[PDB]
Amino acid sequence: KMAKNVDKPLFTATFNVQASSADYATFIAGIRNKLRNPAHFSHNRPVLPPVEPNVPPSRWFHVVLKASPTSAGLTLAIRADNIYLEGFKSSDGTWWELTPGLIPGATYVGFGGTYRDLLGDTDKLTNVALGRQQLADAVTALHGRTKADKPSGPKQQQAREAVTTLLLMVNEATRFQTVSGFVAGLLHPKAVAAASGKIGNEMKAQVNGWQDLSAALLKTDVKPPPGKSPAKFAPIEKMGVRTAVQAANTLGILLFVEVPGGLTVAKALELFHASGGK
Ligand SMILES: Nc1ncnc2[nH]cnc12
Repeated sequence: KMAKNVDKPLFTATFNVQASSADYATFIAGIRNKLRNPAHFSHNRPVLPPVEPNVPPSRWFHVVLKASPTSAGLTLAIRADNIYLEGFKSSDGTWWELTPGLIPGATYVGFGGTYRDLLGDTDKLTNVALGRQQLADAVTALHGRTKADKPSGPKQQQAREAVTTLLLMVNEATRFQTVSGFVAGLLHPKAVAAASGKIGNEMKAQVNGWQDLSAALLKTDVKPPPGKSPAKFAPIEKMGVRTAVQAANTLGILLFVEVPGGLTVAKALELFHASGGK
């Protein structure tokens, strides 16, 4: 069935694309903070609540990206359970969606939301230029989209690149301190030359293995069976992550994963609701 409450965000995070590096870090930190299950941290990193079983996706938040403090922003509709971008709202009021039939009253943008859909391959992630101008152009491209505009291959290619830019600079930055830190480091005052950069293979591997890295750290919290030794972190070498300390410094917020001996979906949602979570 269709998603619910896409129009009723649990919170809205706003960033002015011309704002400082520190304000970008505050913006990303605040998203993580509002997404977290207050009852579930791992090594002092927040864990998302589980995905609600046996209902359509019904927990959403909004990100608003502004070209200026007084500009109307581009609104992104993102799932609050797995931080998946599914919709965006252009200046003419049109909700555009990345999955056909998912969001009530939305218009399908013409391409899917996966990196395979956007890039052709999750390996081209290391080709995406990240920076302040790239962010501004991305907001402009998507915010400027109009329903009435006739179909265009070049316009589609622009939109795909724009969505990819935001996924890395918003969604992946939320998920990963490596990514958020990399992006914040490219953001400078106007007295500094315009800058951009591209992620390396470690951050590409992290982005492509968010569930794996999350589960790997979560397993370390599991109380060990009688007669056996407590679980040690298992390095994911492609991610450049070899210790739990490195995992914690890497993870911005963990995807909930059921690991043997860990919290179940039901139990983790129970603790989430008990701590005031919605
Ligand atoms: N639409 C999307 N939202 C979040 N992460 C993604 N990774 C690939 N596609 C994504």
